[PDB]
Formats: sequence, structure tokens, C-alpha cells
Amino acid sequence: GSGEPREEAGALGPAWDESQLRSYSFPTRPIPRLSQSDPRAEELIENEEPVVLTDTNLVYPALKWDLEYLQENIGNGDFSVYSASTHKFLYYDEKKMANFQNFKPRSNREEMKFHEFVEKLQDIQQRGGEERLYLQQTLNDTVGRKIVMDFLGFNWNWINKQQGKRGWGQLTSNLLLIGMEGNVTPAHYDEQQNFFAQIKGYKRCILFPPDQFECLYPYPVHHPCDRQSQVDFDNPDYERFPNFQNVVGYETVVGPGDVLYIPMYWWHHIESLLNGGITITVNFWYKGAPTPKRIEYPLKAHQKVAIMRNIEKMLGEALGNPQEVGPLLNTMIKGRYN
Amino acid sequence: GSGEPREEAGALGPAWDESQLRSYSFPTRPIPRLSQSDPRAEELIENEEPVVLTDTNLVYPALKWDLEYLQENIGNGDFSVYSASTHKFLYYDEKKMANFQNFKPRSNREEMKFHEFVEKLQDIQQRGGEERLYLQQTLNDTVGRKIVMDFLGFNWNWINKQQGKRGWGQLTSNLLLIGMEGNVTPAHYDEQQNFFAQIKGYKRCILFPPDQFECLYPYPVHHPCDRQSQVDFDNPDYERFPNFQNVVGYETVVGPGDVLYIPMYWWHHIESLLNGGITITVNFWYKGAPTPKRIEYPLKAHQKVAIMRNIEKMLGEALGNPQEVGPLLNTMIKGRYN
Amino acid sequence: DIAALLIAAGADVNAHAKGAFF
Amino acid sequence: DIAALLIAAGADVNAHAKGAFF
Ligand SMILES: O=C(O)CNC(=O)C(=O)O
Ligand SMILES: O=C(O)CNC(=O)C(=O)O
Ligand SMILES: [Zn+2]
Ligand SMILES: [Zn+2]
Repeated sequence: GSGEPREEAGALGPAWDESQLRSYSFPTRPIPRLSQSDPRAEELIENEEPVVLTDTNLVYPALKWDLEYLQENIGNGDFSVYSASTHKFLYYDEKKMANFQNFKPRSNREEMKFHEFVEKLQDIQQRGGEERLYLQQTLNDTVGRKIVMDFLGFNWNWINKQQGKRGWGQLTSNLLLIGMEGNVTPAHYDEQQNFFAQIKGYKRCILFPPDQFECLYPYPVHHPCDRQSQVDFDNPDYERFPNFQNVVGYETVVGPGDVLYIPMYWWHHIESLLNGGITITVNFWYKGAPTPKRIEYPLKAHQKVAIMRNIEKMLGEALGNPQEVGPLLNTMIKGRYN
Repeated sequence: GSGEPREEAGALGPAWDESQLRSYSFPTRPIPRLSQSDPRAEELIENEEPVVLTDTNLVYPALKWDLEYLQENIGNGDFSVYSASTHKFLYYDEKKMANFQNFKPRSNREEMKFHEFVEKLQDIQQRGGEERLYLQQTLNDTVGRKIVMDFLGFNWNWINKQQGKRGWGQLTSNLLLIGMEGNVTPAHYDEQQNFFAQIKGYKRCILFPPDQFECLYPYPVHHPCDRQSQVDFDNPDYERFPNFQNVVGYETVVGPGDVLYIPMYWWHHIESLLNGGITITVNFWYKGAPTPKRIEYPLKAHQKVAIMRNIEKMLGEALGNPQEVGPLLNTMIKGRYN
Repeated sequence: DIAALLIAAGADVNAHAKGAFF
Repeated sequence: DIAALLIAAGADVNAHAKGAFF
């Protein structure tokens, strides 16, 4: 998956090599890399399948971004920075932690100024620490004037046309992601459509279609890690997660200037290449198109995912306590549906 | 369970003996037998627990009913009569049979005149056949005038006061049940409140509270045998139904003049005593009181049964096909809740 | 209310034809 | 419609604070 590494212009050699990639238990095949002018690319997006677009110019102004530029221009607002002693930055919803007092996150969020993030990064490097940092902060009007100008220069013409053709709802947020080499965001699915715009460095993206729900074992809806896979990709527990032996991914490596369409409900695992330096990415999250007036049968996989989420949500509310959802589901199926 | 057989008045001896009862795998304890004037009886009904009331006079006019009287007076309408070559008359909903083309009922319903039922009964006896008949027909205005007069003479004063004190909805139907000795209605639960009025012969009634759902394994909601237990009480399959080894029943034997309160959602297994002659029973089904305005937590067992039924109903409708309910539930729980 | 919706009882019983007497 | 109710999508994503840019 992801094919042979591409050759950089001006005979600069391959951007990356196979050694930089982590080793996993499942096979993959490549995500198509296409021009935004290619009819096959529009067909893939229309059919809610992933595609890497190589020439959108979506974040062209941001390609000059590095830590010095951003530090000097992004202003004095607060940035959410996760810290961990593991390469894995498993996302968790802090509001759901009261449901699950036994959950102890491996990563911690700290709010800091951008120059504080840069200094903490520099200090880790100089002392050779094992601590890892991932900055994950949605962009807003508080950024300095030059970042505002860079944002205004994104290819709104192209992406606004996509939003309109696909019948999507509003752009809800743009997440700025700055990670250290080797950082991993573990497999999960998002409930919005995503154009994932790579700015600096290289990220390996492994996607799984919504019909692999049965192989990826999301946490309960009420758990802080709702929408994230329970499977440890580095040591999969096949006794608890037997259908993870049947997973099949779609993979690619995106670099500066590439844009990956991550369709809504598609699982994705994202890793900053080993020994590849820091990585910078900005995503574009859009609400999905409304539920159709006439529902067509048989349902699509993502529609059954939506039903399952809603059953879990309804039961938590009706039982008055999320902890009772599991026992009630088990009572319903044992000796009656299994 | 059911204690020592009661002694009939006038030194007529015990009504029945232990040999007449079928042998089952679980223990039981007796249902209380009380006067309708006893405050403990009102307390049990108010708390939706079973009680046998010995002196209600609820169906006093009907105590003279036998096959000759009914044949001569019940008129010329049609009566539903089930036939089987087994003692077990497992109920099934004929409308749900299209969902489950693999279901082949062991009993068959035939519509016939009452004199035709009596003749068929007599013919079985004379030839010593093994065929069994169970007449199960809701009473209505079509019955002859003397049965109307007998119905009017039921103790409406007493039962109307019960309906009012308990906040029940309307009387929906009165089912006339006439069975052969040894007939069994297998364990099930009804969604209405029931005063079960015994007229002729003796019936052993074994009840299980709603919190034994986990031990009695009802069929799927969409299956013709919705609300009936899947467990064969005469040969329980503990590999499929392991918690049937934990069932505990409440039992009694009702005879002429007795009235058993079978609370809504309570499982009941009812058998006409072996070698006891034909049995006649008339029940009184009332809709339950409306759902409370303020739901109190933690929920009662019958409220969780109601939730489970509604989840199954909703999923069948949303998926467009009842056969998909099981696979979706299994997908929801495997490796996530079990 | 979702809780009220889900706790709502049905009224099914073991009888093929139901009817009041009058 | 019960089908429409149950197929309704949410909008959750992996971000602690969400906001549009303007
Ligand atoms: O880039 C990452 O590490 C994680 N990104 C996402 O999950 C996303 O943009 O939806
Ligand atoms: O009497 C029988 O055989 C069956 N009766 C019932 O299930 C009932 O009245 O609710
Ligand atoms: Zn994501
Ligand atoms: Zn019943």
C-alpha cells in the first residue's frame, strides 16, 4: 500500500523510504493519487471513497509555514498541546470521563502559548527526552494578521464548489495539527467530511471503510474513546478482537501540497513518518449532507453505524445510567439472537 | 409449591393429588390463597404480585357450566379450536409467520360450531385417539341469551372496583378456555393484567416474575412465538439456555370458584391436571395503567422488558427487515459490551 | 421524552381474535 | 419517522474545542 515513494522534483530523491513506516499485521492497497481535474477524482468523492488530490492548491499560502514563521505570526492565543510518553495519541472526550472513572488517559492536554510549545519541543530535543508532543488546535480570528492573510488565500473557490456539489453542510472548523516524528493518532472515525491538507513533512494515512466496523471494535458510545478503535495495532488481542484478523486497509503517504479526502464514517489511522521531522497539517471539517427524504433499502454500512450509535445513546438515556447499556444489550441477545 | 391438596367440602376428599402434576426441573414456592376481604390480598394486587382469591364470586353464574349446558345455550357462532398431537399448545401469532417461513406450528387452529367441538371431543375419547383439543375463544354478543344472562351476573361490582383502584385501562376481552386433561399452555407473558377465573376442573399455574427474563429466553419479538419461552420445559437445553438452571417459580392449583391474579409481564405456565377431566376457565384482560408522568430510577424489571421489546420493534422497522435485527445487535455487542 | 417512548408498554396477549363483549 | 430518527447522523469529531474561523 502507498506504492513506491515518489521522486521529488529537481532530482532531490525519494521523499521517504520504507524504513520510516511502522509495521502492522494487516494488508493494504493504495489510495488513488489523482489530479483535481480528473473525472475519476470527482467520482470517488461523490461516491464517498477516499482519494489523494495532488494539485488543489488548497493551502498553498501555508506551504511556507514552519515553526519560526508561525511563532512570529500566529499571535499570543492559547494552543492545546497533548503530551505523552508513548507515540500513540489516543483521542478522548473529557466530558465523558465522569461515566468511566477507571479510564486513565495516556496523553495529557496542556494549554500554552505557541512560543511555549516551540521551547518545550526544543528542550525535549536537546536533552534527548522520550516525551512526545502533539499540538491540535482549531484556528480562529485570534491568530495574527499574516496567518489571517494566509487563511484567506486558501483555495476557497475549489473547496466551496465541493461543498456545494456534495450537498454538505457548513464548514465547522479547521484543525491545525503539528506533531513530532513518529507520532500516531490511533484508528477512529469522524462524523464529518474531511479534506486533510498536508503542509510540512509526511504522514502515512491508513483508512478502513465503514463496513469494517465488525473488525475494529469501537469503544462504547458513552466511553471517553467513543469512535476510536479498542484494538492496539502494535499488539492486537485476537482473543478479544478476532475479526481484526480480517481487516484490510487503504493507505497512502501525503506530503506538502497533497490533500486527502477522508469520507465521513471512514476509519483512519494517521502516523508522522519515523525520522521525518515535524509534520504540519490543517484539516477542513464539513457537516455531512442531510439524511435523505426517501430512505432506500438495503441500507448502507454508514447508515447502520448511525443506527447503532443512536441505539446506544437512547438506551443510556432511558436506563438513566450508561453503565447499564451493556447488561441490557447482553440480556436482549443471549440465547435469543446469538 | 401449591401445598397439600385442599379438602373438598362434605368430606369429598382431596380434589387432586400429586400424581396428576407434571414433573419439572425447577423449584417452586406457593402462591398465597386468600380471601378478597383480606388486606394482604389487596396489597399483593397493588404491588403487582400474584394471589389466588378464593371467594370473589367473580364467575359464580358460570360454575354450573359444562359441555351440555354450553352446547344447548352458547348459540351457533364460530369457535377457535386448536388441535395438536402433543400436550403442548404453544401460542403463535399467525400474522408474524411470513417473517419466519421456517416455523411449522405443532398445533393447528380450526373454526367450528360448539356442537362440532363437543362431537370431535367425544369421538377422540371413544376411539382412544392421541389427538388433543383446546378451545380458546373470546366471548361476545353472539352467544345465546342464557350465556348473556350468566355473563351479566358476574361480579362486576368487585372487578370494576379493582380496575378503578389499580388505575387500569379498559377490559379488552374475556377468553373462554376449554381444554382436555393434560393440556399445557407453555410459559409466556401477556401485556395486559389478568384475572383468571377457574370454572370447571383444576389447573396448575406456575408463574415467574418479570426479573426472570434472563432465565426464560423469549423468542425474538418478530417471531410468531413472541412473548413465549423458547425453553422446552420437558427437556431443557442447558447449552442454549444455561440460566434456565436458575429459574424459580410460584405455583398454585386453582379449582372452581378460584380467581388467580396474573400480573402484567409475569410469565405463566398453565396445565390442566392429568386425569382430571375437562377444564373450563374464563379470563378478564385489562390494559395496564399508563406509563407514569415522572419515571423513577432505578427502573423496574417490567420497564426494562418494555424497553427491550421497543428496541427490537424499532430496529426491525429501521432496518426494513426483521431478519437483520439479530446480526445488528451482535455487531453492536461483540468485543464492545460482552 | 425518549425514556417515556422506550418504556411504553404494548398490549399483546395470547388470543388470535380480541373483542369486548358488547 | 422511526427509520429517519435512527439513521440520523451526529457530528462528533476528534477536537476538544470546535469553532469556525470567523
Ligand atoms: O492528523 C492526525 O494525527 C489526526 N487527524 C484526524 O484524525 C483527522 O483530521 O480527522
Ligand atoms: O389457560 C391457559 O391455558 C392459558 N392462559 C393464559 O395464558 C392466560 O389466560 O393469560
Ligand atoms: Zn480523524
Ligand atoms: Zn397468558
